[PDB]
Amino acid sequence: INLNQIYTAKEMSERIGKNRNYLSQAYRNNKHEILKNFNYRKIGGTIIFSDNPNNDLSQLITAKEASQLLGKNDEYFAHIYKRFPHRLEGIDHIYTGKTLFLTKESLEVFKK
Ligand SMILES: [Br-]
Ligand SMILES: [Br-]
Ligand SMILES: [Pt+2]
Repeated sequence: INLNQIYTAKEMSERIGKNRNYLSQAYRNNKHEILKNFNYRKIGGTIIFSDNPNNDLSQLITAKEASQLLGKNDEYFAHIYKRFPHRLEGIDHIYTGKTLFLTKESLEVFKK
């Protein structure tokens, strides 16, 4: 997964020249004839898109889920990211749509 190619539905909507709510509308109103052309996935409360068809979005997990998997407070990774960002150097992550995301692989790297 290339985390430089990861956007919210609103940002992806602008990236394809449409109003900010275009993909959110397509999702809410089940316009699959539209949705089928995109690489996207529901991840937590965000619909995440990539303009790269090869990005495996199933690798992306919320920092909240990652925190819970480690047996920590929901805000464990969010807290560390805010105050001590160097701790996530070498750890694949992205903050977008006011949400921190890690990957399945980078969670494993973090544990080591
Ligand atoms: Br916090
Ligand atoms: Br905080
Ligand atoms: Pt905090």
